Amino acid sequence: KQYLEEADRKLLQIEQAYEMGFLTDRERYDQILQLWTETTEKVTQAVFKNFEENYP
Amino acid sequence: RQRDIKDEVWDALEEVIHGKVVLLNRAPTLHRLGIQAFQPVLVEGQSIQLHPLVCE
Amino acid sequence: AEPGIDKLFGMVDSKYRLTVVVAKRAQQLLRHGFKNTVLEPEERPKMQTLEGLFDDPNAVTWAMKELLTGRLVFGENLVPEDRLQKEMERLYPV
Amino acid sequence: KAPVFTVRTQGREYGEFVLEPLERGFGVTLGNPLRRILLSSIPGTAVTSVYIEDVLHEFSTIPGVKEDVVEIILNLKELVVRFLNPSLQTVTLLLKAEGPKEVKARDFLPVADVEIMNPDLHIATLEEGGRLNMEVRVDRGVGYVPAEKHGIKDRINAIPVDAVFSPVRRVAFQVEDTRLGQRTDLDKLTLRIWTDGSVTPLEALNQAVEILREHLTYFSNP
Amino acid sequence: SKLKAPVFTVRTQGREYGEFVLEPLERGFGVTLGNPLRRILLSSIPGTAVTSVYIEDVLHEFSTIPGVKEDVVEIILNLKELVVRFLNPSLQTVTLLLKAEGPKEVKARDFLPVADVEIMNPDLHIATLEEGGRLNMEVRVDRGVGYVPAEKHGIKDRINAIPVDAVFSPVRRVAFQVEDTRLGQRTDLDKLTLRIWTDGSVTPLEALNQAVEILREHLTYFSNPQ
Amino acid sequence: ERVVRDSLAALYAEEDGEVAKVDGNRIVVRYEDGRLVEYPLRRFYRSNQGTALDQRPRVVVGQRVRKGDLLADGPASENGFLALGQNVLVAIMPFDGY
Amino acid sequence: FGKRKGEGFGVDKREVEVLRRAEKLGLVTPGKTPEEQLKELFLQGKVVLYDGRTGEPIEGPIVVGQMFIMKLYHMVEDKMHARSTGPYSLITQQPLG
Amino acid sequence: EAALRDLDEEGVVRIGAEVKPGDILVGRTSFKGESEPTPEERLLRSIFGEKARDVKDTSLRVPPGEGGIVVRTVRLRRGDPGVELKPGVREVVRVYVAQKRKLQVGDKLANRHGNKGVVAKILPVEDMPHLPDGTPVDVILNPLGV
Amino acid sequence: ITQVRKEKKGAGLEFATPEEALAAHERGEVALNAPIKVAGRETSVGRLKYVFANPDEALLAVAHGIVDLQDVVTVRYMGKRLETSPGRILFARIVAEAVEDEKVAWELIQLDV
Ligand SMILES: [Mg+2]
Repeated sequence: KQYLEEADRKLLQIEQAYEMGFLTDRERYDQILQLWTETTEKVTQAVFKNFEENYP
Repeated sequence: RQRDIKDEVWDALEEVIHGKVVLLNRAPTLHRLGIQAFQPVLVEGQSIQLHPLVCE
Repeated sequence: AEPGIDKLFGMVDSKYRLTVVVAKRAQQLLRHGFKNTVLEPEERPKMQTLEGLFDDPNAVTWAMKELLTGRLVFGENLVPEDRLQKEMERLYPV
Repeated sequence: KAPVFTVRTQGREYGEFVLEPLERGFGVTLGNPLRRILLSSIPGTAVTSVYIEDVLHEFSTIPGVKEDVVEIILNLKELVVRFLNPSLQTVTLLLKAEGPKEVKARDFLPVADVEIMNPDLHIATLEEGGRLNMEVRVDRGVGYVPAEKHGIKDRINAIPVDAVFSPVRRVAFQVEDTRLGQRTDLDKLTLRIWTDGSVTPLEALNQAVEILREHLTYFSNP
Repeated sequence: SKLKAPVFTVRTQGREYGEFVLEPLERGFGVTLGNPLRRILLSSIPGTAVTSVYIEDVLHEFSTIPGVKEDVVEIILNLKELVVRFLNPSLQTVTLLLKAEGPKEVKARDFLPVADVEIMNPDLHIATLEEGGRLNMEVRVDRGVGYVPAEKHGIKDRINAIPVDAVFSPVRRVAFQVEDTRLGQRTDLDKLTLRIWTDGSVTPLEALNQAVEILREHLTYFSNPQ
Repeated sequence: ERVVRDSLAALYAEEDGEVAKVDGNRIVVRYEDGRLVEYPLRRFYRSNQGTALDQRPRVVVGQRVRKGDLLADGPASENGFLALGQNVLVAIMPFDGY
Repeated sequence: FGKRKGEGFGVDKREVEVLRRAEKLGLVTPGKTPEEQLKELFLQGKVVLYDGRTGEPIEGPIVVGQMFIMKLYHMVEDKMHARSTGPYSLITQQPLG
Repeated sequence: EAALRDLDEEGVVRIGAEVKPGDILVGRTSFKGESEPTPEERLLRSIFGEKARDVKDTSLRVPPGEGGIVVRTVRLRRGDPGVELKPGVREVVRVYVAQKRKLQVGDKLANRHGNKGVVAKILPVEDMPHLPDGTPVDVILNPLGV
Repeated sequence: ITQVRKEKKGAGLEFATPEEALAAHERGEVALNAPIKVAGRETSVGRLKYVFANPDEALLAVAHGIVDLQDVVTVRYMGKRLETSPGRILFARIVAEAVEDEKVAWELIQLDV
């Protein structure tokens, strides 16, 4: 839930930086995919840390 | 005739196959371990029994 | 695993030559009815029937055991083929 | 029909027992109870308590002796003692030696109707001026009782020892399919028993079977 | 310090159910005794089962009878639930006769009574008959052990007889409880309770005794070494 | 339920009515119209793949049925529901490599 | 469960052992009654299970339930086949298929 | 007569008979293709004094691994009402054989989620894992499949 | 069977005397396998409490439910005093008996993992 709530505010910042014309449609799309890639990675590590520490 | 088959022929067959091996093959035969030799153990039932270690 | 397979591979320069020696010896045993064997009565491979212990019918099992004893000599050009065939039939008829 | 029972023994410490053929399922039906009994109920002897003169507790070290106290206690767990008198429920063994000597089991002061099966068992090596004065308590019992569970003290400074009573060290059993004529589902039971030599593997089995039969008589009187 | 023969309690409801308590027992003997008896009770207890059926004007199992709602496959499936108690121990086989007609629902009651033979579930439904429906059959019930499929025994009293899968075992369910107990000096003792369900042809107590005897007789086999 | 009905394996009542006759081989229904309709049942017929298509009567003599009420179960249906199998008690656990 | 408690049986010794390993697994909350812990496992769809060979429990609580399972059309009776010698083909003289 | 026991007067196996591999379903004879018996057969026939029959046994038999109970037979001859066969065919016989199939080792099971497997072992009820109240489970599925 | 328990109750406390630790564990203040420091070394309660003369003793204790196979414990095997689980001892024994060479078996296994 934490990583998702964080990811949504990050996504909002990329939308504000789009509508202001700082990044293109291309650049915005690329940044969104990157955010979700890293957010995915983060939750993977979280699944396995919780398993290792609390349910080995 | 299957009803004419008595119990001594099963014992005779055990003698026949003694020490002999058969080849088992599974398609696709991708490499040479697609065929391997096994000493058969006669079983009731219509299924061939395969050893776990050779499944890979 | 075949009993003493690692030692059997020790004896040959090529694993395939072991197969040739084993196969040929087993053919000799079958042709001459096992009476040319180099095994001793207690070394004979045995098979458990309903009756009890009987001789293992399998000539390939026999041949490998014989090989392990050391009593078999194998190689190339040891003896003319006809001479070998005739000497074996003189010693052990069919 | 009636299964044939087959015995293969090595000395007094090992035996394999094969019962075949049995009706389907009976291999594990017999094997499991016997194994449970053979581990838990077989009467044997163990070291339950030890006093070493200047040693206060289990983790102390003895001056002049190579082994620590823990190691000596361990060696004592390995001592195999056989009570010849049926009524003897316990014994105290004494050992005092010093100087340059490797103390074995035989060194224990002989006690009447108490046989030490493994007299060559090492206990401790003593250096110059090293001194070993100790009393060991040997009780009759069954199974395995940890030191903290029996809590036996003849005196203060007496150290309680995990009590390994069982003459049976290991039991392994394997059931495998076998055929009599047309029936292939029959069972073949192979039972493997390791003892310490005080009770023989064949003896232990017979004792185990007896206990179970007796327990079957308990279904008699409501 | 050695434990001594335990009190053996018996709680029975009718011929169907029983509870069998043994306490106190040395630690771990609850399953040491309980489990082999459960295994023996589920397998080796002799019993009775329908082994064959001949229905008149029916050549094989895949037939259908005019006037009857159930096909022969379902009829034989209903006969597999028939519980038949033999009062005489010397009696190993019985052929039950049934003749029924008209708008009736044939139950197990309708079997023609045979001496020294009691049907434990006479309400078991067998076939629904309609005006003109005629069911006349002969079912062979035998005594045996375990599960013998029709293919193994192949029992036919006559030519058109249909062999039936025989579930011989009278035991429906076996559970056993192991609870904590003490002799008040010593703890971690075992209290063993055998719960035994039966079809009623044999009694849970009778079942338990046969189970004990089988295990006892089996311990005998360890007598002559080699 | 819908799968069995569209499959045409199961048999249903045309209109409201009362069941006159019930057999392994046939079911006779008396409708509102007064007309007596007889439904023969397909019993142990061999399909293209050799599985047995057979219909079993699910109603009894004298039963009041409505329009669309089940008369016979087709193959692989239980009281009009698609039955492709059995409901079994399963344990999820390894067992000795079997 | 409630049925059992009325029938005059308490928690089994082996049920306690399984409960021990289960609280080591973080499945049940420590300090609760044996009944409460069994209910916690049951809400996870796991039950105590006895090995019919031994009588001893499976060392952990196991998922058990009703599953819908079908027998498919591929059956060994149809597929099992063997040949010593038999029919050969017209031109090739090789065995038929 | 052991071989012909279950055949009716006309040579068709009777309804309700159990047929196993090798058993005759429909008996049939075919005229032997003209051939000169080998000198071995000349001598054999001469030794036993039995005329070589004009016809050979072409009967339809149960194939390996098949069989069951005979539930139906259809026989169609030529020259009987309502039936006309393809040219040259005197008569056609169909035998419908039924079998009740119990689940066995090698049969394939599956659930609706894609779990599929073949039955490798059928255990007696006493080996099956069971609930405290005595109920054995039906199927044991390996968690490694999930 | 070769995985070892890790418990949170002890949580790395220091203890001067091992009998203090066993007493603290007996009070239920510290778990058997919780990582702990007694004297200067960091050991676990189970390593002090259960010290087994040979493998057969460790496994007999498992049979009687004194310890599980995953509990870390002190076992004397082939002359050295080891900190492992009975399970890891059992694995080493499985290998050893299979190949009928006990020394080589000990060389091959990675026991601590
Ligand atoms: Mg200790």
